[PDB]
Amino acid sequence: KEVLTFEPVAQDMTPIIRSALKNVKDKDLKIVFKKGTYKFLPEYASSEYRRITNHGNGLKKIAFSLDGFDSVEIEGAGSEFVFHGQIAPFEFYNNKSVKVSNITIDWDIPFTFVAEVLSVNEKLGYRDVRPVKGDHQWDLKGGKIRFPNVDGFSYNYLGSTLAWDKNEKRVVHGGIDSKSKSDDVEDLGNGVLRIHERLKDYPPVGSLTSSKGDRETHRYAPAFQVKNSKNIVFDNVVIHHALGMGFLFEKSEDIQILNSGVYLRDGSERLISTTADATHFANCKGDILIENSRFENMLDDGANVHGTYTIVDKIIDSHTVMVKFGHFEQTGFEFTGQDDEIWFIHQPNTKRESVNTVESVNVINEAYTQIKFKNRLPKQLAKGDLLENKTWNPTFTMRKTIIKNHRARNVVLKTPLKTVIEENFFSSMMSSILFRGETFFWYESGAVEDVLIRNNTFDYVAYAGKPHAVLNITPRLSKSFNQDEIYDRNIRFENNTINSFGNRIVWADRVGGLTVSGNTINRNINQPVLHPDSPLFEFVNSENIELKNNTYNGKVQRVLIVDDSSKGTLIDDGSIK
Amino acid sequence: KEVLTFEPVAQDMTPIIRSALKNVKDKDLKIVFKKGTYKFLPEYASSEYRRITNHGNGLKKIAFSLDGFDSVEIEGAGSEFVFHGQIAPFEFYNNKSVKVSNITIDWDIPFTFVAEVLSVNEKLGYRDVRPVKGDHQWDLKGGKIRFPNVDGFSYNYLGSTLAWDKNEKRVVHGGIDSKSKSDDVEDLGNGVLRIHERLKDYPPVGSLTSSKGDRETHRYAPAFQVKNSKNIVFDNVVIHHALGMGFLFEKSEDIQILNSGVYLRDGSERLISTTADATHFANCKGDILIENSRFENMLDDGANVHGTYTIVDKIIDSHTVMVKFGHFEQTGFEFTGQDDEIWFIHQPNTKRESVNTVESVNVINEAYTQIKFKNRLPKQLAKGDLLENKTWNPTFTMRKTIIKNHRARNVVLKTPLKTVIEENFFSSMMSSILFRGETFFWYESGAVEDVLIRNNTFDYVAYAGKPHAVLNITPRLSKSFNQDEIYDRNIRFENNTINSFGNRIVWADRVGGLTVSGNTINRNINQPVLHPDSPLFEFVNSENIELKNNTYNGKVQRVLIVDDSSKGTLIDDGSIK
Ligand SMILES: O=S(=O)(O)OC[C@H]1O[C@@H](O)[C@H](O)[C@@H](O)[C@H]1O
Ligand SMILES: O=S(=O)(O)OC[C@H]1O[C@@H](O)[C@H](O)[C@@H](O)[C@H]1O
Ligand SMILES: O=S(=O)(O)OC[C@H]1O[C@@H](O)[C@H](O)[C@@H](O)[C@H]1O
Ligand SMILES: O=S(=O)(O)OC[C@H]1O[C@@H](O)[C@H](O)[C@@H](O)[C@H]1O
Ligand SMILES: O=S(=O)(O)OC[C@H]1O[C@H](O)[C@H](O)[C@@H](O)[C@H]1O
Ligand SMILES: O=S(=O)(O)OC[C@H]1O[C@H](O)[C@H](O)[C@@H](O)[C@H]1O
Ligand SMILES: [Ca+2]
Ligand SMILES: [Ca+2]
Ligand SMILES: [Cl-]
Ligand SMILES: [Cl-]
Ligand SMILES: [Cl-]
Ligand SMILES: [Cl-]
Ligand SMILES: [Cl-]
Ligand SMILES: [Cl-]
Ligand SMILES: [Cl-]
Ligand SMILES: [Cl-]
Ligand SMILES: [Cl-]
Repeated sequence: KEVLTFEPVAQDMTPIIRSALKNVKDKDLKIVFKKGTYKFLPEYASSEYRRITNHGNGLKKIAFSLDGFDSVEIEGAGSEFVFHGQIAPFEFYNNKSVKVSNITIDWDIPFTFVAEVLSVNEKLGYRDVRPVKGDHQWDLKGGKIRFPNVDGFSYNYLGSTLAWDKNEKRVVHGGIDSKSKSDDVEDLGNGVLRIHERLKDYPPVGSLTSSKGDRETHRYAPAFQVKNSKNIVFDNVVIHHALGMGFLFEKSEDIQILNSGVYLRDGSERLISTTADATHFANCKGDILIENSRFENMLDDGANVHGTYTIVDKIIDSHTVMVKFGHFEQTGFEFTGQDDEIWFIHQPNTKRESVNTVESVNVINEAYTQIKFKNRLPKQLAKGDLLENKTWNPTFTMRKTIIKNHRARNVVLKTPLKTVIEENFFSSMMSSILFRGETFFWYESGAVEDVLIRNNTFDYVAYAGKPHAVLNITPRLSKSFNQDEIYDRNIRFENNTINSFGNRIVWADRVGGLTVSGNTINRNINQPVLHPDSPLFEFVNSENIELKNNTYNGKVQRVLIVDDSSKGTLIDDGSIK
Repeated sequence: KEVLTFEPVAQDMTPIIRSALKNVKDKDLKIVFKKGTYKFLPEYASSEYRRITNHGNGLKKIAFSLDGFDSVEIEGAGSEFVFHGQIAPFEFYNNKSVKVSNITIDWDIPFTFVAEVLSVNEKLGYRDVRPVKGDHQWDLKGGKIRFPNVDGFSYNYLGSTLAWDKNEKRVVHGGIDSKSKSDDVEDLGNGVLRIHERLKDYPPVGSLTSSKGDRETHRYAPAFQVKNSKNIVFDNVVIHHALGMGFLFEKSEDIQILNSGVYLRDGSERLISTTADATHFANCKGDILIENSRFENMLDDGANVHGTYTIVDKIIDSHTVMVKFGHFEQTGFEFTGQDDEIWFIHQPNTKRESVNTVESVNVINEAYTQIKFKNRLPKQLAKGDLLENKTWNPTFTMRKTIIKNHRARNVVLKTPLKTVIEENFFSSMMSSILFRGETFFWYESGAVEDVLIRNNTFDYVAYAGKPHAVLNITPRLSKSFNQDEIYDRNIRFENNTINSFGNRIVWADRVGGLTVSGNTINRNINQPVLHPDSPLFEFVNSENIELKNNTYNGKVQRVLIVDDSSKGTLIDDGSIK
């Protein structure tokens, strides 16, 4: 067992870490840092071609690459790690045990453009904005904005842009994503820019807008990528920025994120923490626990636990099928391997039909995978059918955790195994708890079968411009499949408190077995309804729904919309009427 | 020794080759095709991250990847291989012997946009063009041209654009490169498009323009990439298209290109053959022979034999130095290795100062290489000095070859070893025989020391809109170095015939030992002089130049310009007065 110790010796710690990690030989490593501030530049970092699910693949500069250990552990002792430019801070591949603790991650210059809206001229199609300085960086050239200008890198456009409350640093009431692609930007002097372009949705005067650049390059790497690993514990790890997601796990098992978080630095002038998901779990297995953590100000969801749907491309022989990934940021994924159990899904029926066990895999390229199964394939397997990995699904628990003031859904749940969401505090621009099995664009699997959402506080939820709900069960399945079959099952939503401004509470589509019980809804938020006459509850194409012992306080609101087939099995004790 | 034989079995030969080549196990392989037309798609091709000098690195789809053979041979028996989309047709890595023969290479849809210029409006900034159809592909979407729209790929803009003579399929007289970046293209009906943008140089009406797309993605891969191989023979191999160079060799030894070529298919509607260099030799050694070949209609040089200049970044210790690549398409190059001899060049002096021998190499990333030498480094080695690889330089012979009707220089010569250019037919838009050691942008090495250019025919040379010459000796060295030191040496230009229209014959800068003798210049080409009062010969900052027994026939032309220091050692027998 090797033990490496480090101190803040050089202005760029990357070469020192790079050299030490290269000479490691033992399969058990522990790295200790003396409490201090360490800066890492990518210039002299190791570079490898990497495959990163739900990010862009490519050549990456990597600061910490820990591959193949029996156990590897990083003790930050409260240090702060400052990164620079396009770099992947941490990669843990192929480790039988991983622990990182007591560390703060941040960048020296964020990959964002943040500006206060001074005025909007919709008639002439421009807006005037004052860019936030702090440690943001940008300039003008060619009549357009360039940012962040780090190591010679600049985005082409501001890209997808969102309006935030300047004081609360949360998304504005009614906020809608707006794509900025302006070729015409003037310096008006005194630090004011005039951005010429017509927008479908302009930002409100006085708000701060965020921009994270071009869709095709701004998912560079998460702060942590864990691949093919086991027994992973993050403890007192705080992320202030990343060029992608915060904690990303692929094909890994038994994960704990404890007393950790993704949020803004107290007193800073930052608006965005991670530019994508705070936490993300792609085809993991074993157990996942998020406890005592805090996720704020990301530009995407707080958590997404899900697997991959691959698409049957052709049948090779009686035991061998070739599948394809469906979304461009899934290519390069390690879908399966020897001894995995796999579900077959046959058009046009959305359900898991049968199970088989993988004998071997021939990865053809990053898009196509040839899988040979131990048992004969189903006779009805056809091109366009789906494979879902059955082995690589986790149990999932989130408790005593805060998720608020960010862009997107708080919690996105797609595992078929036991899921517990309890004793959390939630506040979400979009839906708070969202279910979306997806075979249309994202190809993310996860018809659920056992989910308990209880004793949480939902405060200020679903204030986006587009319609959302506190609990939103909404699969989006390819038109090659029937659109009215039961998908998710056995969801319980018990004893939560919802502070509301008139938003939807539950929207359920194709759920079989949904209990909404013991909840208190407090219409006590002074903000305007953005979708008039939205019911508290709406159910379409579902079965065995029960409303029980809920309470509504405040100005009246439409309670129920239910279609005829769901009404047939709706138990409703009239708790709210 | 394995022998694989194939026949035109399926619409897509890629899977059959992929599977067969994956199961080869002997170190001696021969692949035989029955004479026919074979088509290869990238969809199911193997994908690997590849490093390709003077191209862009990244994930490549690869049809033939032959790695590590004692001997590998491909016998095409006159077959035609048709490729499709973004694919690398052939890769030969780490092979002790390579032979390819009797094969024609082409694409089903070229990655070019070609159009006849119908009208130009310089006041309003537009041009009307009719796209050539043939097997070109393109459309309009978002108000601009998309091409080639193959497997979902399209360039952003037309990119680097050049005008050609419709009937000769060569660059127009006075042709100049023009960047096309037009956001506004409309269909005027009748197969005519209007391209809105202001150009510094407009194409002439009646000319065909070629466009090859965005600078940053159009160097995808050469038709052939040969890396770390030796004893390589191409014989009767013809290339009609590639997404890059035709024959590219890196760190390879003893190469012959015999009875081969890069040119347009007779009777086709193509204008461009390869979108980059026909042949290219990056830090090869041993001998290179090009004989009885034919290179036409490329969008870059016919041949460039050259090495790499790396830049000293850091002195690590008494024996170890870290260098950096200078041009962005050189990163990932394999600069050196154990037992290589290396030249050191110390600012501000351009000359090779001392030699050392490499003990080991520690590749840090694609930009930075750490080199440990067997002997102590020079005391005066400093950041910004250069290393040149001394071992990896070849002898070079081109004979009985035709190079004409393409964009750029015919032959670019940067090896220090014996070079012979004889009995060829050259016609060139730019300079025909060009010398450019380059430590400013391209970082390409070789001050030459022994070059013989004799018994060639130069017919219609240097008709570009910018000034060039039949023989052009023009280093381009960083301002960190003295700008008036002798660089190239011992160049002889003997017994050639030049049909001229008034162009320069010799422009020489910083040569020591130049002989121009026995040449016949016939002013017999009916084309306008574009650079008036250009002398036949011009020498600056050179030594030991001799004009001897030359003859000029036709309308009078200024003969000589020479600075005072070159005049001091110029021998001129007045044969051209
Ligand atoms: O993101 S991954 O592609 O899985 O990275 C792991 C791989 O990195 C690649 O760059 C290497 O060439 C492979 O040997 C392998 O180690
Ligand atoms: O990550 S994004 O760039 O916003 O993805 C864009 C996509 O969003 C999806 O919800 C739509 O179904 C797609 O048709 C596409 O518009
Ligand atoms: O262009 S090169 O980088 O030299 O290619 C050779 C390499 O390809 C990479 O994709 C592999 O991970 C390496 O194992 C090696 O095979
Ligand atoms: O082939 S290209 O890469 O588009 O050429 C662009 C380059 O041309 C060179 O001659 C210039 O000196 C460089 O400064 C650079 O602009
Ligand atoms: O189908 S979903 O509506 O849940 O969207 C899936 C999508 O959610 C987030 O945008 C992530 O950043 C993406 O990588 C992807 O997981
Ligand atoms: O310094 S030079 O003027 O000879 O230019 C070097 C340059 O020449 C061609 O453009 C090649 O395609 C490039 O890869 C590069 O070799
Ligand atoms: Ca990816
Ligand atoms: Ca390259
Ligand atoms: Cl190292
Ligand atoms: Cl900077
Ligand atoms: Cl920010
Ligand atoms: Cl692929
Ligand atoms: Cl219904
Ligand atoms: Cl295969
Ligand atoms: Cl196509
Ligand atoms: Cl063409
Ligand atoms: Cl690099």
